Amino acid sequence: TASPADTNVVPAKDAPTTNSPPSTTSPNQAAADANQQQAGIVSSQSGPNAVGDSAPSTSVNNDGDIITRPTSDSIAAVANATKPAAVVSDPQSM
Amino acid sequence: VNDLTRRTMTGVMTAMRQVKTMTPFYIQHMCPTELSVLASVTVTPPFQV
Repeated sequence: TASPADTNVVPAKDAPTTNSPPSTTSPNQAAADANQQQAGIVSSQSGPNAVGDSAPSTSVNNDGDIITRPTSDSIAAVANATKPAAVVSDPQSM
Repeated sequence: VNDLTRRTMTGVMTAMRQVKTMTPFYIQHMCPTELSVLASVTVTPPFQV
């Protein structure tokens, strides 16, 4: 009778962007389409509402850039690109 | 639409109009009571404009 599943419905974790497919071309439109198809709506019934919409995607950075890996790794990548040797061997060292 | 079809359509439409239904009564007099009650038990309260 008093089914909790019908009373305690709340958005799941990572809800706003979970369905976003991994792509770089048009992530927001692609994510929007994925949400629409995931929700069970078919394009033939949504009509004109499906053409211009866009939704948040994981491929888009908070700054508004196309990202292909977690931002920490991007930070790690640039950091690792610059690591001069701590101790070097040269004849004139005192 | 010849005459026979015209009457047939008219008969069908008036048939739809004449049949009794409780749905309008339920909506005007009963449904709001249920909605008000249900609005206080869900975790997510109603969001309206």
